[PDB]
Amino acid sequence: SNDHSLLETVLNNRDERVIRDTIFRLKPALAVILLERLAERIARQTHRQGPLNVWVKWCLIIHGGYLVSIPNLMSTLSSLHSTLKRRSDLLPRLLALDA
Amino acid sequence: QYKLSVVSGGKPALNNLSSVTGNKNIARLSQDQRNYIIPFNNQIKVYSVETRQCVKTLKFANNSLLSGIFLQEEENNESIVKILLGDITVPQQAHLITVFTNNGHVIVLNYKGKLVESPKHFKISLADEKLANVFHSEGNYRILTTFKHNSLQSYRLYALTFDDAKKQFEVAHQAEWHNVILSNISSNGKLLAHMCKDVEHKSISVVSLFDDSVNLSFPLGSILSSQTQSLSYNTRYVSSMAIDNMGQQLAVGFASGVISIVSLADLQIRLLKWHIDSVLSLSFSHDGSYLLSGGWEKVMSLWQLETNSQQFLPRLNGIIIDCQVLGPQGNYYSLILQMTENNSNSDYQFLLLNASDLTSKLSINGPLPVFNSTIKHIQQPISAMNTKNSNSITSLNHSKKKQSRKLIKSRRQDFTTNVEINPINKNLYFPHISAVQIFDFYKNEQVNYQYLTSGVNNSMGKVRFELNLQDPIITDLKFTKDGQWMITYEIEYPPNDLLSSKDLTHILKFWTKNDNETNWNLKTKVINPHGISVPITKILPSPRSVNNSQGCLTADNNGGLKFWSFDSHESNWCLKKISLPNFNHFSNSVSLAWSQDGSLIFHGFDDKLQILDFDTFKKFESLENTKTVSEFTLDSEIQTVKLINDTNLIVATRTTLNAINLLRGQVINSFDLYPFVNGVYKNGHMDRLITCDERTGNIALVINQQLTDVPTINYKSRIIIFDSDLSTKLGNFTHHEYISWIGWNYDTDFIFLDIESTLGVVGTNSDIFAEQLHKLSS
Amino acid sequence: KDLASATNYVEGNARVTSGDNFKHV
Amino acid sequence: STARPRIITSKAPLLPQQTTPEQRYWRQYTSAQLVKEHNSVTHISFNPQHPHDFAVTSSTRVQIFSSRTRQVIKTFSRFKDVVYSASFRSDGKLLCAGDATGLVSVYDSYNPRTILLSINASTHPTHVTKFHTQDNKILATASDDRVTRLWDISNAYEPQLELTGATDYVRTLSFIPAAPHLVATGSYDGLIRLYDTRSSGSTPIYSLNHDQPVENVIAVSPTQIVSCGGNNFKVWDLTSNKKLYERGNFNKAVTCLDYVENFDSPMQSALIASSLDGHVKVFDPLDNFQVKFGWKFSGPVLSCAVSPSTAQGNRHLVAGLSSGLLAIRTKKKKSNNFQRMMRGSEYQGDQEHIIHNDKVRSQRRMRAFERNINQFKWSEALDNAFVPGMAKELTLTVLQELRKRGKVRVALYGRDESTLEPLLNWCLKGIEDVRSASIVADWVAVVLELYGNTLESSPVLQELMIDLKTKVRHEIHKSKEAQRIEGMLQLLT
Amino acid sequence: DYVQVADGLMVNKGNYTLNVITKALEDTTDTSNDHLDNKAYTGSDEFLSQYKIKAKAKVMSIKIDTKNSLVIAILQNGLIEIFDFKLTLLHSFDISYDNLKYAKWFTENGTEYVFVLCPLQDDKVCYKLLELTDCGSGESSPIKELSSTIIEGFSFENSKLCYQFGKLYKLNQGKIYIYSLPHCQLQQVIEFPMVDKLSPGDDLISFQPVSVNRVLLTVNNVIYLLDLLHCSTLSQRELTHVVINSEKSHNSKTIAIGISTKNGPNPTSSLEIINIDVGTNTLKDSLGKSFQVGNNDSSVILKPLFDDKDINDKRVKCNDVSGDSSVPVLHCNEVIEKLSALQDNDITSFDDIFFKELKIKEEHYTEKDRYISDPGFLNKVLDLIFGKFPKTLTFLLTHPLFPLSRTRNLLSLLRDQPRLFKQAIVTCPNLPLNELLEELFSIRNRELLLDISFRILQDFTRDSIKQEMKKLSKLDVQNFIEFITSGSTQLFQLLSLVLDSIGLFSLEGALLENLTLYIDKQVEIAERNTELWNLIALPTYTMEYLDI
RNA sequence: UGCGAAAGCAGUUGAAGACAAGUGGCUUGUCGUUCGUUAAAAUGGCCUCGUCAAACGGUGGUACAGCGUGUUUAAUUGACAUGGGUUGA
Repeated sequence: SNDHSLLETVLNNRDERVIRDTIFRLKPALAVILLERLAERIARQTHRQGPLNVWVKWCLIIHGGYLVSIPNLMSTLSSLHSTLKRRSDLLPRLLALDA
Repeated sequence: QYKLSVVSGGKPALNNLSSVTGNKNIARLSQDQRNYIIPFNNQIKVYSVETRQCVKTLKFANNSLLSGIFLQEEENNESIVKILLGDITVPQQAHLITVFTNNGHVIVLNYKGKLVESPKHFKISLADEKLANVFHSEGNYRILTTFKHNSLQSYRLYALTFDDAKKQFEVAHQAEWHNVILSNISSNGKLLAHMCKDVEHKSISVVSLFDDSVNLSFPLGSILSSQTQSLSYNTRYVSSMAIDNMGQQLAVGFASGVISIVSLADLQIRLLKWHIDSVLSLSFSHDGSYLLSGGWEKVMSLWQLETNSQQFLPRLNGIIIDCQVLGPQGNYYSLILQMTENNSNSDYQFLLLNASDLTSKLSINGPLPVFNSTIKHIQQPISAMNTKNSNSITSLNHSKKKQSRKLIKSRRQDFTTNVEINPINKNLYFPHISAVQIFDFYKNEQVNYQYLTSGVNNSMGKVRFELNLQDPIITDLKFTKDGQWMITYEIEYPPNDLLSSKDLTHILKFWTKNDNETNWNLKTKVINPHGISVPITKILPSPRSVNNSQGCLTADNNGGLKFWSFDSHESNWCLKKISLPNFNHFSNSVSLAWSQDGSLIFHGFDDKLQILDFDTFKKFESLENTKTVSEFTLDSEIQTVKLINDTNLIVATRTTLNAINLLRGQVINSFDLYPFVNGVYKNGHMDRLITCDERTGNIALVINQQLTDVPTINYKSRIIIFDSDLSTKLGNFTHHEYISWIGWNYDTDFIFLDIESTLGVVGTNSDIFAEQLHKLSS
Repeated sequence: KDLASATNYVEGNARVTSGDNFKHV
Repeated sequence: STARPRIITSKAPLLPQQTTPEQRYWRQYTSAQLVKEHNSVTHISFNPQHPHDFAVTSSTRVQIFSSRTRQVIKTFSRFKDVVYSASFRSDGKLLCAGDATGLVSVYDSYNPRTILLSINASTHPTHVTKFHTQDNKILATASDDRVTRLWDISNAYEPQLELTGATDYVRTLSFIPAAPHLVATGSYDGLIRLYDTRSSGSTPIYSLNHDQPVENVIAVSPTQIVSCGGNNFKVWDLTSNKKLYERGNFNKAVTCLDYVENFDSPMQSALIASSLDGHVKVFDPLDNFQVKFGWKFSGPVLSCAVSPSTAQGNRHLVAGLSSGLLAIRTKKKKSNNFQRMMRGSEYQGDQEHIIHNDKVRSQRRMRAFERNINQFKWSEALDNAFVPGMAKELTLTVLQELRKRGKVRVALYGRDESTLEPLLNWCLKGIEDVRSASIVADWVAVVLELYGNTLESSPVLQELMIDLKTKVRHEIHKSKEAQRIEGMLQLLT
Repeated sequence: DYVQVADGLMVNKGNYTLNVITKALEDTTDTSNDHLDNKAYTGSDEFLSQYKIKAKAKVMSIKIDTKNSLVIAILQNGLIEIFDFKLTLLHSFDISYDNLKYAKWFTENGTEYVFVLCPLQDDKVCYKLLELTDCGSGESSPIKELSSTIIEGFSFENSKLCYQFGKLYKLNQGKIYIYSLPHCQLQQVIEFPMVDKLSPGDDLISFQPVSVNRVLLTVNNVIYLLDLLHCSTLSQRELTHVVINSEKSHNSKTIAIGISTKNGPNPTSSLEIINIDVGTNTLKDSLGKSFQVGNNDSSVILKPLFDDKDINDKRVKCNDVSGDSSVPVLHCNEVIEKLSALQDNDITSFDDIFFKELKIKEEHYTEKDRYISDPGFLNKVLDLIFGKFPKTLTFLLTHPLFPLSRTRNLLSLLRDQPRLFKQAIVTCPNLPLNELLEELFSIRNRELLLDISFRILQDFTRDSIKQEMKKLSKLDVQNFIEFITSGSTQLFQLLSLVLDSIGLFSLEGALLENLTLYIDKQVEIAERNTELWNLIALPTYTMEYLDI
């Protein structure tokens, strides 16, 4: 479904081994939509990028075959690409700022 | 079967003299002030102030009567210097104007009905003098003349008579002034003030010219304060002066910003400080109790001189370089607005306005293009600091010497511009700086003007430091082929002296209008298409077969391509297709073309013309390898990939001009460009220099800067056409002036833009009772 | 409004997007 | 001369999950009411005609609520067993209720004391009772007898038609909304049967195989009908006997559906669906039955409805839960001598030849920062930025207008310790966001460029600079690790 | 203007049918059919038939016999239908109609009396047209188009028996005057090399084009504007292009004069009487991308040299923009003669080849832009030095500095001189990335690694690098990682490319941890020197001194 | 200033004459002066034409923000004599 409430109660769990084998036991046909939900939540709330990108690095590591066999990776998880591009695009600017 | 003509008008071309402040507006009102007679560089326009339409246009090049005065390929210093409303030949009988030029011809021209095919012209017996202006009063006529140490001019006043032999005007020589810095004449033309430079410093002298009623003079150190002698040179430089119709008071406007009304009988001054940058124009009203002033802020103020109370008019799309009251009761103000966001051309807007509600009755303007370089003795006007929109109090002489030396010695003499044609209603869209002038050329008057970026373009008249900020530049705009959408690309520049001062922003905007409203609406904008800090070298609208002519194709200098298209479901113009390569070399010698079928795209990157398909948006492939040549390395970086029709395509690069067929997959013709266009245009401007048709050929266009017996400031244009894959030069035309852009309007003509903006085209009982009653009831 | 007055810039309800939303193939 | 251009509020590129018009409209259904019933709310119908009241069928009573006070105006309690279905006639004049003893009782609405007639249907429980939507005097009752009946309410002794043929537990009727001879019935074996009533009626003309046991069948067009049962709902073209959409966006079984048309909405049609897991969702029939909004409730939702198409007032979404309670979310909506003296002020030029109009339109009120930027009070514009009640995009747009327009330094010249602390104390919050951090970077860089001595003197902005340093340290760890994720999925192309 | 060129009765069916094509036969009794099976009964056969069609029913079939009339057959059931004779001369090309679409009683001799698709329905007698040698039927508004050797064109419509148009078309003895693919024109081929398209609504030529070569059995395909043509004494059925929603790939038309080329689909093996082999399997004409493949009917290339804008008083050229010269004196005859001056007995010397080339092209001998050159000329002089003679010091230095070298560059690793090899790395402007990756991973551990990584980065797209650097072993990439960790910017992004292109799982651990430690310290030093680059009052009482 | 890509890569900054100030010269500085070279500041800031209230339609982030409702894909109505006088700090 699209259940934001119990999606929030499942990903306020932040023990690394629990996240790891949770995504391992996840079905790989919906790792792309778990990654879409995580991407949209870190796009909106910016303090979630700390805790929630632990989930997004584990989804890529475990399901490294399904979403390399998918034909349009960028078109299917565009929101992750746009969020990380706008997060890492300004890195020279705050390099100069903290210098 | 092809013929060249010049069909559309040019710039308004006021008095381009130094040392005349105030009256440089040579446009006149009628005596029955219903029509307004303005000269242009190509014609006399006569607008009508009631209906704002042009009602009569006296074209100079239409007839040998006065195109014999000037049609030269080298000499345009023959200029039109005054218009008078009467008839100087026979008095007491007026519906026709007598124009005095700057050389000595006096042409009498009828602007009511058809122009007579032999005007009443004369040529006054004149010395080497060059005709500053003429002056009228009751009955009598004066004239003033300029001369040959320190570079200053020298003025000399004559009086005229005509009567004995009706070919010559006899002159009288009242007096001289042997060094003139600045000058102005009162509104009635009854007296004139000027400056002297006669030693420790300059001097100021006023003289009545139609009588010896008054002539006084004084050193201007008695005008100037005691504070100004220990301050900067702007506090004592004077850029304007004006006198009223009695000669009691005089307005000295300084380059520091202040104005000072001196009272001429006793030399007591009064300071008016509002202008925060230099004062550029002053005028008095007829009674002398109101002072109009204009400067670098785009605000015309009028000072109530009783209580020193300003009334403003703040956003006048150009700095006021001349303002004056106009009517008998002073019901109109005429203004000249210099519109100095582009530094490459001096483009003046003529704007009178009724004084009642201060609304622009009859604003007049030529086409406003922005050329890639400065043009021909163009000097951006004086100011307080030396900026990127002006120059300071010192650098005018050095700047004009440097600009003349740059036009003589240098190599990149390309001042070419992009003009677009709206394919629905055939009006052309000159993208000004951060704005567009929509302008139709079947009546050569501006449709409107629209700001397309988000700058401080309109909200504020920028002054002494703030003129070092530039509004975003519109560098591309193209219409979709049904004329429904306008794609535009702009470079947003940051202000200096901060952290983000060295990264630009690149914004691609998509505008829409229906076929009635004159102004476009932004439907979407994408900031940083293709990525951060990367430009767009070329946008190309798409043919009528991809998304019903609602797609655009943008190119990088990485060779990346993005295909954007408007879909109605998500009601916006979104990013459909992408082909990005990640090189480590960049080049802005990028070109693009599309097959009319909508099947394959010719991506002319530098030294390399790749062939992409459209379905998978990668390089073209057939598995059978039927000599599938999908790249054409040429001898230099290519700047036009213009495909005339689906058979063949013309490539133009900086040495040669090739043509390549695809139903017979090899080179068919080639031409030599290097002796003509060598290192003179910036790489990416041959696309606007040459163009095509959809059936009937292709147009090359070269430029020869003329020579003496070294190059000079004079130019000539050699345009040539070809039909059907470079077969025959069936058109070989030569135009007397530099040519800047050529492009095909969508009904088999090619329009071109002259460097002085004349658009040209290469194409294919009771009867006596009735008469006396219409007399006696009018 | 006046006929010589330029049209001001107004975004209105234009959708501002970036160049990196690859939501379409 | 022109008018002054308004200060354009800085809009960034849009982020994902923006607010759609459909979800803005469906999100202004608020001010929820929770009414605890005696048992699970099984059915809820709305009055059609003055579409402003709704009947809720709890156990052994039916309560009509009003759509302006949301209290029980009237109640029907004289049932012997659990009342199951309660619907209004198409004229909204009378109310039928099927009861667990197989006794359809039809009262008139807005009068619970006058039971108009008691049809004694099957001995089994009668689970669905609704009048015809075209005809007025026929009532269709299906029961746990695996046979529906059409009753003429004049002759209420024998049923005028007996639609049999279904193998198990017919729980839903529906009528087809242009052909009045066409009754689609739905049972717990799947198999939406549907009957032409001019024929025999003991055989359907065809059957639609929803594979799950259906819970509801409604009719959207005159052509297409939607059946819910199991985790999905399917839509069926009826002229071609053929399924064409199926949405399975739930966890548990979809209990009920209803449909809206032509009401004041961005959505021209709306099918909402209630599904035993807490969720009620709204699907738009014009773009392929895609889901547009949803509500989550505090238990399994058994039935739902919305206000009908012509509601003209306070508009309602009601959902009755299996927990035994009812949730309503609504969207709301001098002298005769003096007048004879001041008569003409309402005339507006009807018989008059020329009509002149130059009253300018009154634009939106300028905020203090916008009028200070207009009045060239640039330091006062910065001060008006850093008031507490300012929106974050408004502080950003006045910072960007002072950056593009004139001078950061002019806006920062006459400051000291007490008048810089608002700027830096906002820069702490603005350094986190992507859209602000470029402007925050150059503003902090300029203020430490021209206040490096106040750094030495005042210790109470040294600590602000240190907190800003740790903020940029956290943000630079974030902007580095985002580049690492960008590379680690660049590897997976 | 060709198409994909290979392969050296109901008209809208295919396979999975029994026999929807029953046709006559040369030198046989009358007619036959086959399957991939329907019965072959008689349509009152044994006459002088030249073609055979049906009423689009295949059990209302016939034998179109030269007897002025035709009857029906029973090819499925056994029950015949009745008929009625109109003429008695030659009805060998009879075409029975659909339900009242296009039918008239025209047999062979100018008697085109209109009728219907029935045995007793009649209409007007529209025999007004003259003796027509090419009478066809089209669907403009179903129409008999007559082209007459009394020469004149006419077009009658058999919808109301109305003569739509007619003119004087001077058509000679044709080869195939077949109606167009959209039917709007008439493609009539002249005998050897020509096929003209005429306007078949007004009887006038619209585009008279020549063809490629010899072709005899030509007919319009089910395409937009494309035809198929088989050779006369050839089995070569080529295609040319002068239905638009989801077009045809096979079973388009059956009119050919090859070796019994009946029922011509794309895979045209199992014929109706012939049992032949098959050929090409493409679709019809696409929009415009297949004409880059079929680039035929023009083969007239010459030696294209750079011309000049014609000198009509060119002495007033007004300050030419060159350095000192005005125009290079073009000598293409000397360009051709330099080949004879070079292909000589300078078999190991640069006295009669390098001096010859640098005398024919007076340049600085490492520079372009004093061009006048042809790619065939440069290729032939490169062939003459790739023959009996890289020991020239001027010719093979000044002509890898030319953007037309044309793929004779493969032995650039196979010859190894240092200065010529580095110059061919930097400046040779077409290089194969296979040889470039081999030279990159055949490491000699020098600065030419940087010079080869530069070009492999700056002229090939990243994914085209990745797909063709998958074609490597693992010792190469392990020694590449070892050499990077031992001992720069372009090779860092090349390292990114090798990590993206080795794949996901099949790696090792010690090399990975070594690379992890190396790039951890690399990011630390990059961060610190990025920091370096971004890093580039009165008291109340004093005590001081003054002069005494 | 030239070549460039948005990075960068090469080049700098002379002479004459006049005037001003300071102490006929000497020093310093200017130039509505010329030749050659590809080459911060005069207390001095932007008009009136009608506001206020309540909705509605899209757009961003539903109290927040913004644009629009004169015709537009869409969407607006209503109050007020838009004065003068006295206090009002």
